[PDB]
Amino acid sequence: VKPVFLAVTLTGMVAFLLMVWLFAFYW
Amino acid sequence: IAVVGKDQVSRGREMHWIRIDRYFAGEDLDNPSIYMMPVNCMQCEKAPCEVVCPVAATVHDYEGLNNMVYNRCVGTKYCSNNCPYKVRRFNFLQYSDTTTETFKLAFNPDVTVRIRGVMEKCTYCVQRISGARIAAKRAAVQAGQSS
Amino acid sequence: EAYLLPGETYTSISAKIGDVPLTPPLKTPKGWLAGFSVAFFMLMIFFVSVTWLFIRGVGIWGINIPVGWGMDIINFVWWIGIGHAGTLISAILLLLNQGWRNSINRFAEAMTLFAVACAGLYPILHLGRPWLFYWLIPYPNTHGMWPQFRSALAWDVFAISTYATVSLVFWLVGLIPDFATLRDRAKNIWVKRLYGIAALGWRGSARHWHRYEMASILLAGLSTPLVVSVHSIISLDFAISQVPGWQVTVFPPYFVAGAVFAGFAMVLLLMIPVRTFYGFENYITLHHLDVMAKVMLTTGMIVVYGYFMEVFASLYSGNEFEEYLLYNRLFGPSSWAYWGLLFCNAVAIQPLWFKKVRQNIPALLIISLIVSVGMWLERYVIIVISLERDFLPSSWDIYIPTIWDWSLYIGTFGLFFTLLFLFIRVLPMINIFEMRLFLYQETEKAKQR
Amino acid sequence: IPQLGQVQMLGLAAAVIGIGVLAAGYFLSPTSFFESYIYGYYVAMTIPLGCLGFLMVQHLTGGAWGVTVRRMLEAGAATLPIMGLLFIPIALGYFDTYKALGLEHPLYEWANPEVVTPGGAEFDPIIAHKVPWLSPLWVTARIAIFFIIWSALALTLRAWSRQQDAGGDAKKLATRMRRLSGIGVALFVITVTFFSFDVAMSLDPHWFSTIYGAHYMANAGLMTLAFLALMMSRVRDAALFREYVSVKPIHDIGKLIFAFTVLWTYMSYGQLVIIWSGDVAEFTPWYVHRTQHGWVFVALALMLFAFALPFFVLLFRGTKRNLNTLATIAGWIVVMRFVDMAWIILPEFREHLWDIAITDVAAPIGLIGLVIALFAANVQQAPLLPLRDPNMEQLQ
Amino acid sequence: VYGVMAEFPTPEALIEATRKAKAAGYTKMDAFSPFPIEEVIEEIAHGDTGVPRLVLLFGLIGAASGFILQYIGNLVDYPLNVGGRPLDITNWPAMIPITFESGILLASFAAAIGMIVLNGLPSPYHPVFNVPRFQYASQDAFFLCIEATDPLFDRSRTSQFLRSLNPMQVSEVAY
Amino acid sequence: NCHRNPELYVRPREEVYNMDYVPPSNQLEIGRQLVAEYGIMPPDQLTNCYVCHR
Amino acid sequence: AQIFPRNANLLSRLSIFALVLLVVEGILILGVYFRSNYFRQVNVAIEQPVAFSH
Amino acid sequence: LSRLMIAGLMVFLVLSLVVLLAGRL
Ligand code: HEC
Ligand code: HEC
Ligand code: SF4
Ligand code: F3S
Repeated sequence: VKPVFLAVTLTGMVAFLLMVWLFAFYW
Repeated sequence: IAVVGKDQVSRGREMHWIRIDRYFAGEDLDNPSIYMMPVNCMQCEKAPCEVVCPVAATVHDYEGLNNMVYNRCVGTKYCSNNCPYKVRRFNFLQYSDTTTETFKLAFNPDVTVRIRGVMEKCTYCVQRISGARIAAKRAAVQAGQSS
Repeated sequence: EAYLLPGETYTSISAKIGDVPLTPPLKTPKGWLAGFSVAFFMLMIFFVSVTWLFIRGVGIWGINIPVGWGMDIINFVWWIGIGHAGTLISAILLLLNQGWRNSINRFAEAMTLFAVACAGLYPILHLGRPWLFYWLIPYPNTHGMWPQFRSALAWDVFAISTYATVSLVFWLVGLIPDFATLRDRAKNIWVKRLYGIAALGWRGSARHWHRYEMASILLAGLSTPLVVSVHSIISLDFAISQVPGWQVTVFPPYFVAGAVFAGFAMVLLLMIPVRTFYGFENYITLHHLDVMAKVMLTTGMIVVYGYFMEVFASLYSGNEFEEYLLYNRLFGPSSWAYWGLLFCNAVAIQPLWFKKVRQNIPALLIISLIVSVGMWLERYVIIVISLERDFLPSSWDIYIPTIWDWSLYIGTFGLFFTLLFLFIRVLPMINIFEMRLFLYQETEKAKQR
Repeated sequence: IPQLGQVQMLGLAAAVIGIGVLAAGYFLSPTSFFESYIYGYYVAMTIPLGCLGFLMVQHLTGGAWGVTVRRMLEAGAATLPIMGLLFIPIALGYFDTYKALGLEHPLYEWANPEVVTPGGAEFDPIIAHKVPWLSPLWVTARIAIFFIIWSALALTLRAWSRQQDAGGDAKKLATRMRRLSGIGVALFVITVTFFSFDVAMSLDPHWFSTIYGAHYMANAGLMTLAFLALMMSRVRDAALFREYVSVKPIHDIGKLIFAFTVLWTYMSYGQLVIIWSGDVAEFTPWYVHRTQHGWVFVALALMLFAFALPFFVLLFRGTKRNLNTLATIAGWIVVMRFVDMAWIILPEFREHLWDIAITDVAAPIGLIGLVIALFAANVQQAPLLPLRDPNMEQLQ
Repeated sequence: VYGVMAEFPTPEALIEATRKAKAAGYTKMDAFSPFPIEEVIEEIAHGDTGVPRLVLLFGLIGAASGFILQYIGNLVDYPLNVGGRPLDITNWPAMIPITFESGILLASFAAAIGMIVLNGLPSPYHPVFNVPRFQYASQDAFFLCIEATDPLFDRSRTSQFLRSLNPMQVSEVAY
Repeated sequence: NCHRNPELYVRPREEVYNMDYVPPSNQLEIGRQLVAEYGIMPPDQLTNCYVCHR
Repeated sequence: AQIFPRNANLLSRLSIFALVLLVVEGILILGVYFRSNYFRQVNVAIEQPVAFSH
Repeated sequence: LSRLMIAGLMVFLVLSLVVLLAGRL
């Protein structure tokens, strides 16, 4: 339970870095 | 400015950035004084046509001009309903000629030819304002004045 | 009168509402097939209209330079107003603790979702450049451009999106227990596992009903200002402008009252045949129609109050433009819509004051039809008549609708009815667990005398 | 009952103090007396009108909160005829009684012969365009007709409620009052809207708002709801509440106060954004005066103390279930409602925040004291909670 | 091994049976009913659902996000002058609607998703379903169960305690 | 990016040749001085729509 | 346990997780395409008819 | 389970980094 809460957390920030890269420091 | 047919004018879809209005006023109305008045974009400092377009296609300029940007208009036709003078014309269909080569040769290359679904209005001939401003800036820097 | 007449049992409610779905496809009643065939024919009319509108352009309508907004906006406000009553029944009545929402909240909310789905096409169809509708949404672009957010169409985009998403998740939350009752009676193995994943394995138990009731209370308390703000924004789009007939300050509540007015008319018009066709006379009683007509009469009286406030405003101000607006409505070239307005939503709603008329079914059907026609006429009077004659007399012209915007109207009716016929065929049209809870509550009340 | 007598004595003391300092301000300046009396009459009228409206609304839609405060709503609505007599001073102002009583110029602009008559020294065509409608005879006739309607409705409903304690409560005296409330709701909406148009909106004949009046009904509804919560906390141990009233009616009334607070904020913001975005010059002077010479600070306080703070406090399940906490919030709401009316009415006279005089504070307290005293006498006249009522089962 | 079942016929019997337990000391027991009893609910599940705190947190985030988006987009990143409307905080009118709609959306999403997640709702399979007559649980057929996680762990005594209560059928629900 | 922040990319009138020229280490100081000397207008005008689209 | 295998409780939660990832991946692919060097023809040596070497 | 969710994350991270590299290819 607490493990999957951490998993859905790492998944979220992973996506943010991904997305932020594309729409900012990519061009 | 495109040329629409008689059928499109019958439905009130003429495209003209300036219009002259006569008003036949006075007593008798059979011997009336005639009042001609030209109307274009008034370029309102607090333009009500700008506070209604959701895509910010109609904004205001540093010099007080009213910028109408064709490539941003989605065509909500709300920018016209809020215009008190009704000086905005819409391309309800494809009005600009595309096939005739000679008409393509007559187009002024400093003005974009509007496609279906965008709005038009008087721009104070912005192409001439931009040319004079660029020429003034270039003459100011070439002399070293920054004026 | 009572809202639940006979000695129903929990299994009586379960079997009677569960027998309408789960019927074998070869045992479908012929009336459903005829209605779905009519709705599909009108849906093909919708497809032809949209296809031709995309190919040629918005110039196929009757919109011109003075009247830039025609029926493409009238039908939009009409459809988006239809769902206000269902949102009121499914949310506001939950907070008001009214017991007559248990048998009509499912059908009403389904009408809201379908009416919002139909109204969600006009902001794209009337655009003239429809494929660029996403430019109104704040999305990361290669340009750096934002929506204005100071116009009412940007509020309108956020409002419809929130209204549609919240109404969908609230409908699915309400459908979860009914999904569980369906996968428990589905018999067939492949009809199961379909409602099973829809019910998410509900397993109706305590520690689950508590969180279900509290989330439903919060959802209704949140959706009440949502639908109010939605129709208030659909009123703000005209009220923000400077048009003499449009800048009216009482538009937000007048639009809300008018929306729930037309909604109750459409709901009565569509629930009376549903009640009289299926064996649902024990659940949707005559007291339901009585209180619904009373609410419809109250909202119609608020609309008449809005008519009087507009007339008082035109007579109170010394502005030439408010006076000519009243004159153009009364004796103008389009005065027929104003007279139809005054006849429909003001004279025909008066018989609802009495009790015998309020208990008559054919009179309710005729009044609901007249109210719907009057609501369409009122949206026409507000938009078209006010836009025809503005400040500059030289910018005056007449608006004559074409055949294609009509074709879009009938087409939207067909898509609406197609979605409704599919809903009443697959899913239960009456919320089951709420009805058996109402039966348990009435049993406890009779026990306490 | 003893708590009601203490409230009656406090209301009498507040009324006699307010009338005394109001008379002192009149002797110092006759004009400022009537300027403050208009605002005091407008703010004190909210309790009886809101009580009558909520009485008729709860009769149409029966609930536990309606049966809980039904007798209190009837007692508050029965004070309307006395309020009509209290309108006599205002009518004397806009009649030919001016030039006497110390009034140099008439109390209203549309009553000055120098303005409404063509060829006058101060002729204003917009004000004079309404010369038959906005006339002292027509205004007094409309006000008297509204008072006859209000008094007839309130006294008939109270008389039927008293007769319900005798016999025949199920067959009659419950459906008759429901049908009378049904037609009365439309009557009450029209009359109060035009009453708000005549008394307050006619102060500036250059401006009009269609949403106005409905804003007054929501404002009066919030005031009478907070007043009901305060008086419920006062008489919570009258041996009648103790045996028939639980926490459910208190929770429902707290929810109603929350809903009417966000409703009032929704109406006010709607009027503001409609006038603000559409910058038409015929509707801008209203929001210009209310944002000038310090009046903006009043508006900002209303935005926070009268919206955000009540919205967040009453958001919780607590603070509405507890009668003590709800009464404390209702007292803050009542105080804020007084400031809101000051923001609407006082700028027309004072035109400055500092120009507000002591009479502008005297008249509201002085007239609400008479309203509370008459309310306490009417509620001590008859017992609370009509036992013979088919809706009483909703309290079990 | 998961627990024992009761299969009480009428809803009132389920209320009485649950009240007979707990007094006995049996804990970690759950009752399955087609509709919310509102009487069994208070006996075994009295307290905060946890849904409200999620709604308020996400709702305030939603409102703040909408105001921040508008202010940065039109008053910071690209300061377009539209109709002379202010570019300051004096543009606070016309920023209320987007902010309100954003807050309602996040709050509503949190309530629906929260109820599902907090209840562990995405559970198509549960040992409870193994009991044959639990298919009828949605149509009448109220149930009561005492899990093995109960500290007593009585097994046969639990079945006998359930047999002491009046059951249409007692079953041993297994994984 | 250049119109809003021209101090980072402006060069001292050696544009036609000097393809080998590269921004100096103190580009911000030289850039602000060049913007003031050449009269490059502030971002308020250069971000207008009609400077580009017509 | 009525109509579902034991593993479905894990699969269902995993499926929802996988769905969210697929959705996010979809928007990602869309933005990458509209900013790529093939769509914008960046760093692509366009062939000329006379093969001129600067 | 966290193991499968982390595994699905590493797969999504790899796929996205490949897509990002293919964009600037
Ligand atoms: C003033 C606020 C505006 C508005 C309303 C628009 N622009 Fe620009 N623009 C510029 C350049 C070089 C392009 C080409 C972009 C590309 O090729 O990827 C654009 C493009 C646009 C668009 C997109 C058009 C479309 O997708 O069909 C739009 C909607 C648009 N513009 C509107 C250049 C500039 C510029 C620098 C000189 C500035 C300032 C503006 N534009 C300003 C505006
Ligand atoms: C930095 C290398 C720039 C890039 C990238 C673009 N422009 Fe620019 N622009 C730049 C400078 C230093 C100036 C001079 C400003 C002044 O006030 O003199 C400009 C100005 C213009 C102008 C003329 C300004 C006017 O008032 O008419 C135009 C028409 C213009 N810029 C257009 C333009 C476009 C369309 C660009 C993208 C292809 C673009 N510029 C990029 C510096 C830089
Ligand atoms: S389009 Fe109309 S409203 Fe806009 S600036 Fe021109 S004249 Fe004014
Ligand atoms: S509303 Fe705007 S989108 Fe075009 S039609 Fe007017 S400039």
